Amino acid sequence: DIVLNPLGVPSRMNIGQILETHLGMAAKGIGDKINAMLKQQQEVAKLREF
Amino acid sequence: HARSTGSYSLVTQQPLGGKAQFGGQRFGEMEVWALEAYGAAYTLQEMLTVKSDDVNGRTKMYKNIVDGNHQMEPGMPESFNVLLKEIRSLGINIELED
Amino acid sequence: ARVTVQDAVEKIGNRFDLVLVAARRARQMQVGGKDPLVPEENDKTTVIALREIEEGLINNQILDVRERQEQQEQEAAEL
Amino acid sequence: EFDAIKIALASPDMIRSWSFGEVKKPETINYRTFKPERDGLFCARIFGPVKDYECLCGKYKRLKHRGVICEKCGVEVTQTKVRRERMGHIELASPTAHIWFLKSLPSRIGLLLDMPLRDIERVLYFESYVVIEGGMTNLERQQILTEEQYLDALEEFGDEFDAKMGAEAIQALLKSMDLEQECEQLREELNETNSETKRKKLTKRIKLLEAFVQSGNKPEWMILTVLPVLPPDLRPLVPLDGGRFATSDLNDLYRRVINRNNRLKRLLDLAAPDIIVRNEKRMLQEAVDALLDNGRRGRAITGSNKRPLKSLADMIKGKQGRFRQNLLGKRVDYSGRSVITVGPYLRLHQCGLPKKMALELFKPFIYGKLELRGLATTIKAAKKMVEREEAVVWDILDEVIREHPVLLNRAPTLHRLGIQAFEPVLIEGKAIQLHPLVCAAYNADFDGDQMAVHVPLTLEAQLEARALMMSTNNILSPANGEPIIVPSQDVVLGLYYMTRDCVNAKGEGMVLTGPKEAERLYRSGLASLHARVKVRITEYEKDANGELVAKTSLKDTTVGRAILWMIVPKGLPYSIVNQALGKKAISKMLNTCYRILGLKPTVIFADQIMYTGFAYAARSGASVGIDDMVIPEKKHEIISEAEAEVAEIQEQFQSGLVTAGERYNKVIDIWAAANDRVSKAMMDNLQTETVINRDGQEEKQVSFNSIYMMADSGARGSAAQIRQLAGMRGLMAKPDGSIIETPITANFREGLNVLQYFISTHGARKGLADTALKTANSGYLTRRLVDVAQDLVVTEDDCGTHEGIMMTPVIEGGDVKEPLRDRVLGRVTAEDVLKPGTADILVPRNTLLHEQWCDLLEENSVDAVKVRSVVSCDTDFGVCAHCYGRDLARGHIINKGEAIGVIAAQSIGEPGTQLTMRTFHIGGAASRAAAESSIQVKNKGSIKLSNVKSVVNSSGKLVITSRNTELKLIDEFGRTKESYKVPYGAVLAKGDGEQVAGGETVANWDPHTMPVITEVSGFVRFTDMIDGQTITRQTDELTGLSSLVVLDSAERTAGGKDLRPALKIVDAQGNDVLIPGTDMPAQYFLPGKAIVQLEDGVQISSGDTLARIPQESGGTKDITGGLPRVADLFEARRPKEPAILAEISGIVSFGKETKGKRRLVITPVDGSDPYEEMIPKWRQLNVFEGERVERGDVISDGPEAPHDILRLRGVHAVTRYIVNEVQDVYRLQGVKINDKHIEVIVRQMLRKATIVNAGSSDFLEGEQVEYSRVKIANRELEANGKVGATYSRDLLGITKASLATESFISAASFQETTRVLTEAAVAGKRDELRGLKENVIVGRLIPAGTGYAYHQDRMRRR
Amino acid sequence: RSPGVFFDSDKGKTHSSGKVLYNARIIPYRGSWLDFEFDPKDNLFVRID
RNA sequence: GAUGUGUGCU
DNA sequence: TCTGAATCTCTTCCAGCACACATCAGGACGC
DNA sequence: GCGTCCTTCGGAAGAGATTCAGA
Ligand SMILES: [Mg+2]
Ligand SMILES: [Zn+2]
Ligand SMILES: [Zn+2]
Repeated sequence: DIVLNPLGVPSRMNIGQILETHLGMAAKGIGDKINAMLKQQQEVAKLREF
Repeated sequence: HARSTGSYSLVTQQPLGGKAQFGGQRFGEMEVWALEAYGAAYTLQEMLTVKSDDVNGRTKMYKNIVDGNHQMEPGMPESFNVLLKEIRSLGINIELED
Repeated sequence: ARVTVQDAVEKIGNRFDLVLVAARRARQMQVGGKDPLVPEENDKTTVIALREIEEGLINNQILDVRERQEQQEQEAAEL
Repeated sequence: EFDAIKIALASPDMIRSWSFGEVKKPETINYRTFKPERDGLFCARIFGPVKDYECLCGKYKRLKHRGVICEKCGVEVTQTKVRRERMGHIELASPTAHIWFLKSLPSRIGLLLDMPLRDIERVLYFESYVVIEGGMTNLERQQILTEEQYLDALEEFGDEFDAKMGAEAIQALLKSMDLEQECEQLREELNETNSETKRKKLTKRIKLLEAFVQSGNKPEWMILTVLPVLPPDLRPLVPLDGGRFATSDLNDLYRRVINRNNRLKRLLDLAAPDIIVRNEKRMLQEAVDALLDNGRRGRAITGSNKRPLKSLADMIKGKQGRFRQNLLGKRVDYSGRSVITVGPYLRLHQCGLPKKMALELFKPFIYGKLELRGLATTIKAAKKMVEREEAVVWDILDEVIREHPVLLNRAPTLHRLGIQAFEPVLIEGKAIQLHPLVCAAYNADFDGDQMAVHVPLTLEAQLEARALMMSTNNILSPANGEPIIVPSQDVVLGLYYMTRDCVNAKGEGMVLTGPKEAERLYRSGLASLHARVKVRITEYEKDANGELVAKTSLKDTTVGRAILWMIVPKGLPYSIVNQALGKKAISKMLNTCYRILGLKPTVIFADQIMYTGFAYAARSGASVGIDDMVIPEKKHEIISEAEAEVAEIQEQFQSGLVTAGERYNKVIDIWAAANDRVSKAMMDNLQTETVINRDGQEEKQVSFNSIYMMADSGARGSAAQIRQLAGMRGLMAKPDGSIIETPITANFREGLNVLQYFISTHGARKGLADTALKTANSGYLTRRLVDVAQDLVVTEDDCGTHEGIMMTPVIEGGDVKEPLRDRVLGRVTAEDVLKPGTADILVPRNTLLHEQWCDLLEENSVDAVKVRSVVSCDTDFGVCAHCYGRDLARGHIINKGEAIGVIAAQSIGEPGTQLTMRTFHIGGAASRAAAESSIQVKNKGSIKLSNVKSVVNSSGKLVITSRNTELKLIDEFGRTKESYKVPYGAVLAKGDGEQVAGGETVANWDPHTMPVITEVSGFVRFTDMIDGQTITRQTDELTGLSSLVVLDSAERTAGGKDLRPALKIVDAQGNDVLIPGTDMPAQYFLPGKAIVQLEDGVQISSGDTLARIPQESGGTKDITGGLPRVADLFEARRPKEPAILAEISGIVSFGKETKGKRRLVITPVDGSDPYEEMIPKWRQLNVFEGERVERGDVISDGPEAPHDILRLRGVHAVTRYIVNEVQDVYRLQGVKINDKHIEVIVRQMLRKATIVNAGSSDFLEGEQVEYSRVKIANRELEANGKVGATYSRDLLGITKASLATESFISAASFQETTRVLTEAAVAGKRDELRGLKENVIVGRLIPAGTGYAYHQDRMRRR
Repeated sequence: RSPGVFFDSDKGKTHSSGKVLYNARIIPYRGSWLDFEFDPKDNLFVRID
């Protein structure tokens, strides 16, 4: 959805954006796993475990 | 924002300031230095007379531009007449010499 | 049909007299009915004046002598 | 039309001549039907009719009655625009003092009547009397009497003897004063007196009197009798919503003045008691003084909410006056404003105007073309058609905009490249696209900033925009010969990723048959971009006389370099892309391409470089993750070791071995040691620690770590940022200057504690505030520089002089700071240089040293040349082209008629502003140097010392015992290759005459704790030092050893001020020891903050540390703190402790001892000997009674004053000193400025010359008159047989050198408008509209560029 | 600044010789000020407003 | 039109 | 006790452009 | 509502006015 510029990270040391990027990628991965396990009808056991 | 020939101020016949009213961007004191550095005298002369304080030259330039003719006949900025009157309002006497 | 004018500056070497010469020529080509000596390519008068400068057949001396021979022809045309 | 402007005082007759009526009622518009009152401030009878061509009563309505005057109300009918060109006047009841000529410092009335300002003000505000025409009494014409003394005068001298008060008394004094008799009496007094202070006072008064007599002015005109009023339309009362009116201030002040004047006139006829009418006259005087210049008195009057309203002077002076707000800079039609975006598809000469903005900008052109094509009929129809935005107005807009350039200007226009001209390209949107290359020149990022687009209207403006201001003609920075359109931060990364090799490939050993085949191979996915191949290439070369001869070979390169070579123009050697192209490499590539091929191939090359950088940067995906910032593994180990050392030192502190001094110093130093070890481990693990397989075994290479890639390429980042990301952050100090004991050991790859972040916030906030509230001074410096040098233009071609300054490479402590090539490129030489085949010339006398000749001198290893300089030029009112040098924006001589004085001022003034608005880009790091302590000679060669005084020590080695010692290394060839500036107290390993091998010291010293090391041995007795009064003594009771600390001028006792702490040396018999060869006793003064660990009456050696002094040399040394130095040099402030020089050469001696301070007399061997100077007893005089001193030799030590250098060592020495100091300040920050600009500013500083003797000329004796007039007068007189006038060049700072110019308009528009206009009006000065600011103000063509020809024709027509 | 008394320093640049003065400002919540301060000649000068 | 506040890019 | 040198006091200066909003204009008294 | 009217708080530098001290 958006293509930023890498060179804006090292000169102005706001490394928090890259860590937020990685953490948001992990969060969206968890959300995608939940959405995949919820799209095909699966019982509450697998969802609760995950 | 952009501004062609529009509305002008009252005390000095300059274009208004701002986007709310139809106003033109200020050609500041630093930009005049940059125009002098290039040596562009005609550009500077049009910048401070014919699209600015001058009244008769401004209308003549407008007619020339919508006449097919790119030519300016500037007079004197009205902000200089304002300065002369404001100095003469004191005890000083400043005037032009033939 | 014009990007930079370095060669035209080489033709008349002041870079300030070039502006005045091109202004005189372009004003003659715009207000006056005078015709360009090079084939115009849907360009403005200033670009054509600069290009005629770079073609070599125009300068301040040439403009003055052309204007003066036109003036003497005009004076003789009164009869 | 006209050619000059004259300014003088206004007589009441002239004021009545200006006026058309006399306002006598304080009635504005009547809060009713918007009609002027009968005789009010707005009056149709006096100024003019309100509506156009309509009489106020309404008896006439059309032009058919123009010129006639009505009968019922008597308002003449004409255009309504005469309401802003016709003034009135107020007949004041009593005379009133003009505040400008009362409080201008000096008060003109004050030194014209020879009275103090207090007495004249007391008279002028009705609190004392003054005596005019005392007569047969003992009261003088200038004596001041109070109320009771006037009562005594009336009872004791109740004759016709008169003594008035108020403004009328001063008017009578001025009117009844003769000027010629007073002037000749002052001449007699000056010629008969002998002192200097009264001489200055009398010459000031006689200057004022001669100015008054010469002009047509009158002293009695300073007191107002008629007060003119501003025209109504220049102080408009605009009606708003409601019955009220605008909060006008001039109208309110006029209301107050007219009310008070009418009240005074009423009371004059009512025969009111003298006290009441006196008070009312005082109130009228105060009101008039408030109208003229409000706030010049004690308290200013205010209209509402205690806001001081603006008087007439308040709208002529200041930043919001008619000069700096409406004349020097104006709001401008055909202008636009919007946000900018990139759009890298453009070319170097194009920008993107929004389609809905160019319709508004080029609107009259659209009207004209529509009327030409017949689609419209009148202006109204075309206007309606355009605002309706039909289907054909876009097809007409594409014709008015085809080749009509526009000017894109960013808001802070620091240097002249901030305004450039682009050919527009219409786009759909609302953002002005801007070519990515020119962002460096504009300093325009794309994070929300806007640019202003202007439309050149006339034909000449378009031709100037295309020929001068087009971006394709601005590829060279006017500040220095470096290119300004350099790839920045993405093209650099693209060309660095493309032109780089790793030891492996998709296909490595394959051999290619051309760059085209290399591109075909890469795009097909058959070989990686970083292969190591042997491609066959054809590199052209123009080594002949402009002929391109090709040579094909087979070079070992990469695929990426072969691809990039395809866009390089024919004419460049191939050893320009066959490397790892960073940013300096690309800049040098563009510079060489511009110097070799020209301008058009350079523009084409820049566009192709940008395209192929963007493409192959996108095809690389050079991201940045969190694994790229690799923290070195040996980081917490270093932290543990350093913390163990810190704990050991902390424990030792409690043992008493180390105090809270050296312990703090060593703990800071060991933390810094750990910092550099961690950073070195990080930067050794980051780049070379990348094991890759050769396909036979492993080996190392340069890393592809993306952080290191964009740090090495020079795209964005530096060593500091990578150190703060992967290593440790550093030592963030406190705002006061105390470095924090525990530096931040965490970086922005791990976290930061709740406390380390708060520590960093101090530095971050100071770095953010420094920009915001300290770019003002750096932007005021450039304004002063522009205003002092606005009137400099190249008005000749060759002044024809053999003079000039000497240029040599600058080496004062390290390697080559700037080689000769940088310091001499593009500057015309003055004398034939000689190779080491001397008496054989190498260059002609007046040849421009361009690039070829400038490397033709490095081949011959030339060390010094004499080149023509701006400061030493000879032409009048200008600078000849040859005396200037290269244009620095084009590769040739500067063309005649160019305003170099502004190109110099902007170039000097915006490394400062740019680097102070960018301070917080690096954060808040100190960036302090290492404060080195050893001198290691780099090359092998002879050693030579100049003006160094060294002594013998216990070990027999020479030790520095001078303050201005200079160590220089000279190689075996015979040239200076290295120099060193060692401090006082430096020990030496080798001396003079013998060569020193490389890798050993020649000079060692301790930077801290400078000593007072002696030269002769003997016992010590403390002279003029007693405990408590001048020194504080502390003694340990165990060992009983004394320890004393000296005091400064602060805590020194009032009775102890005359006490001078020092040290004297005595022998065993108590006699005074002597230095060998001299008779000066060993009286070594002890400066402040000195710590002495020695005892009284002990034996010492010769050359031992007598005392130790802290140096307190701690500072960031950024361009924020580090640029009052530039302003100090330019304004030329005398330093706090100036170094005393010698005024005259000859034999030196000493005169009257202890005349308050020591005295020294210099007696020439042959000439007269009147010179004696009283040297203060502070510092040691380096000259004794056995040497001969030449003028310019330093009697004392310390910083030089940039007036003594000019007076004694000449003009070349002072201009070289200023250039060297300013250039050192700038080079400390890494910014580059060519010295021509600083020399130009120096020349503009040197324009006032003081006359010594008039000779045969017409100049005065001590007058400070402009240098050009003196020079032309001397050239005219010496052409005949008469003798000239001897002068003396004076140095004025850029503020005073601008205030004291010939044209009063420039000084009035620059600074101190009141003090300049008052002096010009008193002196009756006559402007000439000579420079550039005057013509800008008036509204004419400047005599600078394309208008220089017009101004030359105008001058030659008369 | 809270009403009360603040003994400032005016350190450094005053007197152009290095002698640091001392001042004692008495700021009330409402009313006039009572600035006490020293002199380079060791004299106490009251300064009302 | 002038003040007062807030904000953007240097 | 005349007169340079030091000191005290008053004035001038402190960036460039732009945008948004609000408030103001005599308010105190006579009718 | 219409309408006629009489705080203090920076700092740096420079000029120009006063005072010191000293021969
Ligand atoms: Mg920005
Ligand atoms: Zn009438
Ligand atoms: Zn010259």
